[PDB]
Amino acid sequence: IVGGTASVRGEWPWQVTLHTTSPTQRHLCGGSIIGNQWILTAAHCFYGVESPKILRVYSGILNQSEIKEDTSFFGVQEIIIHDQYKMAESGYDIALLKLETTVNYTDSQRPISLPSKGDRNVIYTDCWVTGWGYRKLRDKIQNTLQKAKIPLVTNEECQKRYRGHKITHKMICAGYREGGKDACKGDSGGPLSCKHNEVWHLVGITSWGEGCAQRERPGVYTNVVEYVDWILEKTQ
Ligand SMILES: [O-][n+]1cc(-c2c(-n3cnnn3)ccc(Cl)c2F)ccc1[C@@H](CC1CC1)n1cc(-c2c(F)cncc2Cl)cn1
Repeated sequence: IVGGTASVRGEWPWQVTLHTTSPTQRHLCGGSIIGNQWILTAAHCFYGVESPKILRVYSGILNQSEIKEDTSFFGVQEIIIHDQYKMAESGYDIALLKLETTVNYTDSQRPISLPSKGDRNVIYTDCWVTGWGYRKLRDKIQNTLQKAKIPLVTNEECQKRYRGHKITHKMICAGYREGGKDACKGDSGGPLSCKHNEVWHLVGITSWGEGCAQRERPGVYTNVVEYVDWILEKTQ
């Protein structure tokens, strides 16, 4: 996260850190708890992941340094990538992780709601991006989960900033015209979380952008409301 600040324990309890263990253990992507056995993340995360065997899902983590050899994690039973996914910039950047067992929800590990049926024309004005990613283009993965408030951009404006890409209704963009706050390397797969009527909704999945927090180059997120039917089909 560029231009963000440290979170405190329990502040984003749907946020998980997805680790790979091949050839060594490290943070790979963010993700969001959406059900007791379900994580929503980005399809692009699994480029070069040979199978679910090497994945570990950690919940309730504030600092990456908390994770040691006896820290409990969830195994991944299945990776479900959208059938039309080809590359992040061309959309369909969405994946479900089915966990091997059910998360018991606690103060540190909680689900986030999907965008609600009948909220298609809500204007979300309280949106946040969170993650352990770089604070700038050439940086490092952060120990403490970071947060930043970022405004949504219309798809019309976003397309004008990305005339070499097809910005579709299945994407949502977010960023300041002057730049300075954005996701960056290591944040992808995590949530764009928006609060409406004091309930948090998983509005976006951190996906791609040109650079990090550059002027007039918003971050691009998978528009989760356009995939609710797909999510419900796979999770039922
Ligand atoms: O995370 N992430 C974020 C953006 C992004 C950008 N960026 C544009 N240029 N950089 N970021 C801008 C806006 C938005 Cl919304 C974005 F989602 C683009 C790509 C990525 C991911 C893909 C990769 C998982 C498949 N990634 C993670 C690392 C990485 C690393 F480098 C060092 N150690 C550990 C890690 Cl996991 C590198 N890439």
